[PDB]
Amino acid sequence: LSLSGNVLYAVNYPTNTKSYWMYFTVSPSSGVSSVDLSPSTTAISFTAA
Amino acid sequence: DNVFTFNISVNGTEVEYYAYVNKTFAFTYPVSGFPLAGSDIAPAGSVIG
Ligand SMILES: *[C@@H]1O[C@H](CO)[C@@H](O[C@@H]2O[C@H](CO[C@H]3O[C@H](CO)[C@@H](O)[C@H](O)[C@@H]3O)[C@@H](O)[C@H](O)[C@H]2NC(C)=O)[C@H](O)[C@H]1NC(C)=O
Repeated sequence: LSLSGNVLYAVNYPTNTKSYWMYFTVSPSSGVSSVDLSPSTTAISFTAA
Repeated sequence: DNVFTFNISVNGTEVEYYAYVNKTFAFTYPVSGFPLAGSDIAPAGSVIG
């Protein structure tokens, strides 16, 4: 997969005390082959180290 | 500590205020073109004192 858009981040602006969502767009890289994205098989990890 | 005075007019009457300053410090405030109240961001075409 390639990141194929900007990464958007939403917060309780302007107060910035609380975090709402992140949105971004992905597509199979260089148009070569299909990707299984079933949520049983695939993981998405998130770390703010 | 350091003291200076300034006058404002209220009900057409001059009111003198005495400002006492503990240490040298700077602050900023909006002068024009600032719709982003709450943010601390000066947008392009804003004017900041
Ligand atoms: C700013 O406000 C002051 C008080 O709010 C005022 O002073 C009062 O005014 C008179 C005395 O005449 C003053 O006038 C000249 C020019 O304004 C001053 O430079 C001068 O030092 C005199 O003080 C008096 O009735 C009253 O007691 C004064 N009060 C105090 C607290 O001083 C100022 O006139 C006014 N303007 C300026 C430029 O300072």
